[PDB]
Amino acid sequence: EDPEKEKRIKELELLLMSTEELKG
Amino acid sequence: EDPEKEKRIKELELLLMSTENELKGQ
Amino acid sequence: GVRKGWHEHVTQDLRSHLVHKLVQAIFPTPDPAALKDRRMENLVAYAKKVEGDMYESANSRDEYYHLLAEKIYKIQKELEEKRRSRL
Amino acid sequence: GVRKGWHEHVTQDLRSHLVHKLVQAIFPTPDPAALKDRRMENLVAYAKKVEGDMYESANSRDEYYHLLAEKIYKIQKELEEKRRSRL
Amino acid sequence: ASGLFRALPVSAPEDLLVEELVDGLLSLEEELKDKEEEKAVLDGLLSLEEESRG
Repeated sequence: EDPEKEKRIKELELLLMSTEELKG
Repeated sequence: EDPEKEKRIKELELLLMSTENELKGQ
Repeated sequence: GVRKGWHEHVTQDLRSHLVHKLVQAIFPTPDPAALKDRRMENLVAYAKKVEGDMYESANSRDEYYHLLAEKIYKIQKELEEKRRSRL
Repeated sequence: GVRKGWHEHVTQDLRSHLVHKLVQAIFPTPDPAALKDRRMENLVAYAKKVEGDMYESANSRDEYYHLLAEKIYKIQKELEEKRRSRL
Repeated sequence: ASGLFRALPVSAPEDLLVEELVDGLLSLEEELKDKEEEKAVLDGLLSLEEESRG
């Protein structure tokens, strides 16, 4: 329904994965 | 063994029976 | 006991209001997002089955109220026992 | 998918920083006297429960991030729908 | 055979109905509690924005 739901979810996935900034 | 069994059944019977009068209503 | 023709003194509006009592006594809830839910519609449908069954099994109006009250009790008791044993 | 013992490679420090990300993503704000408010502390508490639930529901680290991202998305949409219905 | 009067197995179907009823109501109950927590949290955030309108 929401046309950008897939886009926003993938943006959120990257946001969370980038936390692994603790030792980069 | 749920000593309040008789009590709860009677409370529910009163609950249901009180519907007859409240259908007088307005 | 047996009171012949006790059905002739049971209006549809009474039976319908009794069903409403069964539902509220088993699952009282203020949340309006419950009345639309399918788990609540299954309760109203079960309440109408019980009321229908007790309307035909009972043989007087006093048996009617008694059996309905005992079916509500048994279901409330089941909800309360699974609610306490829930993981 | 299923990665046995993936919890053994997710430290408590990562989960806590992830909790902070959920908060930041739902209610971005440069602490304008906000982290101290009750309404913001209730968000942090809800974010921990969301992270806690997805930490046990997921079965790999990729599922973990996936479910969290979908849960954040659904919370953002809900916040955004309530914000509109008030205009 | 005296199996002409074998009583009907009406007890299992009735128990199944009650089981699914009770499971649904407990399911509903937990879902309602969670959706009310969410509403309170989001209502609290909206009232946090409204304050910062200046």
